[PDB]
Amino acid sequence: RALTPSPVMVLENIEPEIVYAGYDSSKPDTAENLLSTLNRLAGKQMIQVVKWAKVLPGFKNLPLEDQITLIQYSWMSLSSFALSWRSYKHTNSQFLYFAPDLVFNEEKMHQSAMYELCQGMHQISLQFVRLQLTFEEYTIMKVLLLLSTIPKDGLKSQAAFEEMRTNYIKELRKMVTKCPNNSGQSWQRFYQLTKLLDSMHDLVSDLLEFCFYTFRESHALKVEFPAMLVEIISDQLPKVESGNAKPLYFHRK
Amino acid sequence: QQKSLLQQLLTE
Ligand SMILES: C[C@]12C[C@H](O)[C@H]3[C@@H](CCC4=CC(=O)CC[C@@]43C)[C@@H]1CC[C@@H]2C(=O)CO
Repeated sequence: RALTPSPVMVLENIEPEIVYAGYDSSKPDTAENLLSTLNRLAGKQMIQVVKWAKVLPGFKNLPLEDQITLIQYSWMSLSSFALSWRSYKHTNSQFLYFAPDLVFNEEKMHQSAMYELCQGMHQISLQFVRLQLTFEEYTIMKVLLLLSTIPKDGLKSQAAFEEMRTNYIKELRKMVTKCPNNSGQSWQRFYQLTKLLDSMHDLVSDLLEFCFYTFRESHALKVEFPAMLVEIISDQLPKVESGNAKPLYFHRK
Repeated sequence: QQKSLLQQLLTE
């Protein structure tokens, strides 16, 4: 025998690769152009996200309806978390790396008409640097975000979901023991990481509020949304605004 | 149902 491999290696394998925004820095940085570009970018990342989720250990066994529900509830969280990861790995969290050809500095944050939201997402990137987050921890946390919110009345296969989520939590516990050592700095790190996952709920709440607004006012604001997002948001918005969503917390729940 | 990008991608 040798080691007892975890899905971690598998997760690293299915990890989607960078997608370009197709942005041209020479044209005007209007809010219309920036947000429309960002929404089209999201559409492309989303295809990768679904492809990624489809082969996830455990998640792949959930019924189609629960997989769709989970993805529609967590897409913003996944997108934002991945943004902070890229910002961390590519710029040491000095900028918001939406894509290799679309990196936001303070100036673009103001022109996007999303300044405060960009700051919130940036703060997560800052945490990644303060903790020197590892790719291993990151991939498991991504899965945990996918499993971070369910319907108020639970899923179709709730019990199976709870077992899968528990396993991924234990998995994170395994990883948090790796990177460091010194029992102390593992008990502590696991706490900080799960506390960070919880903070994603508040951030996503603000992100979604702005998202639903621009979606509703899409025509008057001239903010385009790709078919991929139109479908997801059209389904997600009604549920979220009616209080059907139930965020799962690790702490202060 | 018919179509739905999410459904397609998950069963492609
Ligand atoms: C959805 C928004 C545009 C775009 O979609 C962003 C999203 C924030 C998270 C995110 C990270 C990415 O790497 C690409 C796209 C994207 C997923 C943004 C929050 C509000 C903003 C808008 O509401 C513009 O209409």
